[PDB]
Amino acid sequence: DVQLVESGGGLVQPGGSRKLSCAASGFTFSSFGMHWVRQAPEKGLEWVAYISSGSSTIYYADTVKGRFTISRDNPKNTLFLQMTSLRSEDTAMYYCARGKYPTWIAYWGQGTLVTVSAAKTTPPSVYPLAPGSAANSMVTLGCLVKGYFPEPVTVTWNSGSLSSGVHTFPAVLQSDLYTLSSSVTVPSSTWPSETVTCNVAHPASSTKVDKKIVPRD
Amino acid sequence: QVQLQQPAELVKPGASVKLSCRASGYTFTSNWMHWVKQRPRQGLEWIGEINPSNGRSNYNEKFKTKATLTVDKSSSTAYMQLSSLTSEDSAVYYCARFYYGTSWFAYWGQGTLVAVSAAKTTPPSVYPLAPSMVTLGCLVKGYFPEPVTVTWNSGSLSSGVHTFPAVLDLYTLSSSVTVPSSTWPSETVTCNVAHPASSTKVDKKIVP
Amino acid sequence: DIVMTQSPSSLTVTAGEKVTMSCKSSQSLLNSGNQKNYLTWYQQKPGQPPKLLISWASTRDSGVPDRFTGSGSGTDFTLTISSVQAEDLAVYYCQNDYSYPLTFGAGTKLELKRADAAPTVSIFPPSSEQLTSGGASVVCFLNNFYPKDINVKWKIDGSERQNGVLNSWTDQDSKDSTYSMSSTLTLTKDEYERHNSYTCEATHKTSTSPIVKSFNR
Amino acid sequence: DVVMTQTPLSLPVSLGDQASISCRSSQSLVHSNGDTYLHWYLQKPGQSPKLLIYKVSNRFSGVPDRFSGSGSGTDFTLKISRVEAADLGVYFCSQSTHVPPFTFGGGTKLEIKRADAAPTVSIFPPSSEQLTSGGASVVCFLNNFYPKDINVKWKIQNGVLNSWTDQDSKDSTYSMSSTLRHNSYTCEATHKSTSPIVKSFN
Amino acid sequence: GELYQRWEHYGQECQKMLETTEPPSGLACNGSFDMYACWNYTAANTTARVSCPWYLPWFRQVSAGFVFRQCGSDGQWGSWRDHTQCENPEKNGAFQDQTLILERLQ
Repeated sequence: DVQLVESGGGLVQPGGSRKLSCAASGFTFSSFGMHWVRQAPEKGLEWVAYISSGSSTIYYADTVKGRFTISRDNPKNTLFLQMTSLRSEDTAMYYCARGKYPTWIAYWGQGTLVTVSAAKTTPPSVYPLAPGSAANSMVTLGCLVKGYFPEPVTVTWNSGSLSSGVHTFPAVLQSDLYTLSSSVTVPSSTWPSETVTCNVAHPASSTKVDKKIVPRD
Repeated sequence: QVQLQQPAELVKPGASVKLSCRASGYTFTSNWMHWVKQRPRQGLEWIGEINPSNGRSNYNEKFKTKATLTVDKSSSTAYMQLSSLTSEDSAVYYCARFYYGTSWFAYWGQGTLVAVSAAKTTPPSVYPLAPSMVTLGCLVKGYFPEPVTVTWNSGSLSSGVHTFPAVLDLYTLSSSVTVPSSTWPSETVTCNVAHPASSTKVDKKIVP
Repeated sequence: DIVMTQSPSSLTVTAGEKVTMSCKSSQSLLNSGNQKNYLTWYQQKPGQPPKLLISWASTRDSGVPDRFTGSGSGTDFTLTISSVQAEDLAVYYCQNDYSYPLTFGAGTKLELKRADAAPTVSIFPPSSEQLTSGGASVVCFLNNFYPKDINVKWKIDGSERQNGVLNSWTDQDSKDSTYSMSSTLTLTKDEYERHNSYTCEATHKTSTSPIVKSFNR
Repeated sequence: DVVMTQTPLSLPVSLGDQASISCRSSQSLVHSNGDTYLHWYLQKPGQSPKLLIYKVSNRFSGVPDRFSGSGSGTDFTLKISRVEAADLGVYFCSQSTHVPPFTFGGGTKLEIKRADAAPTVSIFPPSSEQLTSGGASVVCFLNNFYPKDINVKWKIQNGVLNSWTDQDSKDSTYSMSSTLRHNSYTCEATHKSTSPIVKSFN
Repeated sequence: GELYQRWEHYGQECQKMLETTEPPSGLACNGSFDMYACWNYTAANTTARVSCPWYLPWFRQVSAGFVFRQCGSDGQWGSWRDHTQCENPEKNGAFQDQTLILERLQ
């Protein structure tokens, strides 16, 4: 299966530099041209750069030429993107893309988020949210992720084994700190008879935590 | 305006030689260069082809150890080399090449006559061949190399003249002339040989 | 640069209906040589990378259902989705694939219409871990409601509380077409312990009397 | 490899007639295309071959309409509607369907046919100059016979070398040379005369 | 008057194809553009084959024709070609300036 995995994202100070990487697999990487495509938060897609299989053809968007540099390492199946003089308008999810005839862009990566801000990286505080001393057939549990920066965080329930009936609300941004919460609705048959765990990961601060939802004392 | 220009070539037995085929009028790396062996009065034999861009050559399975195809891209010249030359190699060697986008030889060089012999320029020893109409002759033998021009009485005797092609170490040809018996030997008939390679000129009148 | 204009920018249908969306280019995308139109349609579900739909205006990729159909030529193009499922909730981009720079459109966002659903309201007092940490946040979950518009009101001992309240709506659910919003009331731990009653009232067009969830500690 | 045989080996004619030559391959030359890759070449005396026809019936640049090709599969033919003086020479057929190697036919000499003629045989002892240097060479001249199908025979096969003249431009005839103790030496000539023509010295 | 426009478009559409095409697993002749026709990846010992190039000024008159080029038994292209189907229907005559320009594109 064609797979493109980007990395290198995170928080960058304004005017700083940051190099992105794109690991490719499932195809002959040395025979395909490669793309970088960005998308600002809740905006449309914007093509960035292109480089051929032999690195003899390189194109850049006008809003990026001179600052960014696209390159590849075919023996290692790695796509690169070196950013310089970053501004806040460079804040976007960065995708690397492969083509499939007859189109230039066919396969997309999962994307890596790049935030250009003067704020500092802050780990999150995660709290279980069990229902109070008042009760139906379904019981809703919660998980509060408070005071972190930058985006994103990934919240799962029971390591992903429990995915149906899960709402992860978008984080609100107050005073340069994000806060969100995640909802999961399980039948009263399972909780608290069997364990329900909240998994929160903040790759910017290398934060991985597990919060088990315990009935309130 | 396609042109393939080739040199005759004189070699020693058991030695190798290399024949040039210079291209002009087209991008020389855009077309393969073929080579054809021929002994006129017989058939044609395809040796092999060479791609000038990379040097990739495939040969005919009768000319591998014998032939080696080379390419000089700077001068846009393709060559073709025989080693350990024999008597079976005395032939004309063409370099041919398809019409573009085709597979049939639309262009040819004029070939290089290869003659295998260890001899230096030897002048011919011409000899008289004396016997209604009588036939006389001149025996032009032991010369090297070709050609030899033969006339009779400085060209006044043109009809009834048969100059035969020579054969091989050294070349030997015969020349015949038919004159009336009323003419001979009352009139004088003389064969004129000329070997330009050795600056030789011989007149030999035929005497009964 | 070739400009792509998609219309309508937003769109709401019930499940199972035929929908059409336009995409016009400022210049022609048809290459008179092969007589191909270099237009590409993409689908981007919320929280996911874009996915290839149509290449060369009308050619579907492998795995794309027959419901998605691209047509048109020159400068006018149309993507038709017959029998829209709830999983088709996404933003649909058309892309210029003719010349560089490769440009995308603003995207047609497909929204889904369903029957009105009442919110499932659940309120959570601040956890013992958060109180011990020194903070106090009151979280109210309003899950699986429709239409989207809804108002939440916080009251502390019968008095409405406005400051310290931050709301966050989900994207539309891709399986039941419902919406969810979370209301978080943030106070100091001192401030929280000097009061007893906390209620979050969800007023939704499915009712005139609000949905009230309360606790006491 | 594909073997190309032609018929006749020597097809004669004269000026103004319709001549026609056949070529035949050991295999079929219909490539997967559906086309057939047989070509015709004309090699005039002392020159390189010149492409006359490609793909059985397609005429090359600057070839008169008199040349026309036909055939299919394994048999093919080349027709010269009117034989001029420039059409004489050796005609080769070639195939490029099954390659390598590229194979050619044995060739065929197009010639002038006139009225059958008898040889004129003559014999010559060694010349006194040859004997002075230590060499001997007896010569027979079988001149102006026609057509060329002639065979030599000597009575004293060893040490006999032969050489043949191309068709004479004046009288459309053929000549031939044959050069090589005992007393009577003889060359013997048998031509399409019932008995051999005998010339000898003593 | 200027149909050089079509030949450069034809070549870069071929180069775009090579940059967005997975090559066949095994031994095959590489897809390329020999300045005349765009050749797909072709299996070995197989006569490769594509339609007549559409940059030709007489393209529609032979839009149903095909170009031929034999792929060797080793992944390299052989010398055997056949462009006769895509030739000018009336060869010598007008079309000089491009018959002439195309002769340079060999």
